[PDB]
Amino acid sequence: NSNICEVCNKWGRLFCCDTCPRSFHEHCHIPSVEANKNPWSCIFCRIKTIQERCPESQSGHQESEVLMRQMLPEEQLKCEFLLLKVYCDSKSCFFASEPYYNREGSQGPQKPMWLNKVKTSLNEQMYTRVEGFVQDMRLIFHNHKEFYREDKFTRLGIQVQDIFEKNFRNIFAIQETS
Ligand SMILES: [Zn+2]
Ligand SMILES: [Zn+2]
Ligand SMILES: [Zn+2]
Repeated sequence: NSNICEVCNKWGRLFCCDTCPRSFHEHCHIPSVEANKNPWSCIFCRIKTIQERCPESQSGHQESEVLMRQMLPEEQLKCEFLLLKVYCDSKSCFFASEPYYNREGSQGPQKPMWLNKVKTSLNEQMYTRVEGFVQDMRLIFHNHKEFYREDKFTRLGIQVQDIFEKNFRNIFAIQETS
């Protein structure tokens, strides 16, 4: 197995996947690495199994259909994986914890949002449809763009939203378009 966390790229107290060479900090994996379970398979491996069991699941889908899906176990897992893919980028640090807003010429957002809040909401089964998770994720970046205005720091929101959207299209097999 790897000797660094797949998510944050640091060593430490690492749990190793039994079916692939990846490794994880306990709270870097989503869901948090399970207490017992021998063998243990990571979220990457669990996602690959869903695909392998239903090869047709990779055919193109419309985003509007995907958003309306109820959060049954497979969709829960897909949203956990998509969240984890965002944490895998180091620029997610800016969006992880609760923000505050005190900048001359700007007013904070009406509905603040951050990655650790989405993580808690998934763990608590607070989303009933994919749409609830996707709307909170996109709100993170939209709040950032609106608040930072013409500051070049706005670009961080565009960057991490692009990681989110590429992974969304991949994980939920969104129909490719020009
Ligand atoms: Zn880690
Ligand atoms: Zn694995
Ligand atoms: Zn099938």
